[PDB]
Amino acid sequence: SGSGSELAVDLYRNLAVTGKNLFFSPSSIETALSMTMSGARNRTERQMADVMHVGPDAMERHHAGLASFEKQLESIQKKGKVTIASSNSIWPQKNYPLAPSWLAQLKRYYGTSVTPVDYIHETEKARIAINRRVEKDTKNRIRELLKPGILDPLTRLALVNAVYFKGDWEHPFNENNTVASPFYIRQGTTGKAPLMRQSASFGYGDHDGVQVLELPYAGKKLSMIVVLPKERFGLEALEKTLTPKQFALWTANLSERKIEALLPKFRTTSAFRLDETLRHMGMTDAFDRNLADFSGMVSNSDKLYIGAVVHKAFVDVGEKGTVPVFKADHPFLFAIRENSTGRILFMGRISDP
Ligand SMILES: [Zn+2]
Ligand SMILES: [Zn+2]
Ligand SMILES: [Zn+2]
Ligand SMILES: [Zn+2]
Repeated sequence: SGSGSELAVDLYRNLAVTGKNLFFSPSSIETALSMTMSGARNRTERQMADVMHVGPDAMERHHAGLASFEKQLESIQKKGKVTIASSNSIWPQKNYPLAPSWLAQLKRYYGTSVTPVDYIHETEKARIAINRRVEKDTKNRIRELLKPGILDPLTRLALVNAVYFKGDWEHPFNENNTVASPFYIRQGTTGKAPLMRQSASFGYGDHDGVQVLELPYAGKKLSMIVVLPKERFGLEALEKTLTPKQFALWTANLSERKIEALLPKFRTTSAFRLDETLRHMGMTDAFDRNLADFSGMVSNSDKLYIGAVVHKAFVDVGEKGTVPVFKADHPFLFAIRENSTGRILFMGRISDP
């Protein structure tokens, strides 16, 4: 229940691996797929629409909603209390005439820069061109995103997106309260993480098998949602049951309450070639040269198909900012949510900080 939340949960369940951290942006993936879907036709388009849960007649509404979300993100970055270093771009093969209607559709709903590159003859300089745009967009935070081997002379279309995030809390942790503590990874394996501690008014929900804690970032326009299994190693069973409605229930029961919160500080990164994942989720024609219908992209019978989808996300969680116990010292799920729309900017899991 909520825009983009169904794709976010689907993505989460396809990307979470046991014993392994996770951090990704469902909204940036969705934006990249939606920019591409606007040029898809016939069965290619319907598969992508099904994957993103866009009902029929609802396509334009879907793009507009992502456009207005992007404007809300820009408005939040301007307050200076969070960092969202983002890059989201699409890279067609050079010298394929592109349809004006697609580019118009791209400018009115995304305002993105499409710079074609010659994969056939200049694969390596295409790799360098793509890596340099990402470095420029992310203020040098995401460097040499594409390694040699992703692109080849048979690539015709690449979706590249990356995001760096960190934010100031509304309620800062005092560093003098942070203590390196055991972090239980699995039954017989215990690690170490610095546990930040404070007692403050947080969004809080009690449920059958989890506690849920909402920690707002400064300004209260974004919030971190931490879903903490009550059983020490209960995350996996919880992820198995995870549905969009369940996640909506966890985020709809968040009234303010003073909570003694213990949250590890951590940095974590995920980098994904998402092609196979997206095939599993039902987006198959788009990656098949013999089947993809991207005729909405071209004006002169050229054949585009998705050859690579690359996503990298980085998060930094620390103390900086300005009763029940919530002690996140065992594997948990978390998400960063935009509070005006409810949209999920990031999801992740911490199994081994
Ligand atoms: Zn679904
Ligand atoms: Zn569904
Ligand atoms: Zn508060
Ligand atoms: Zn597979």
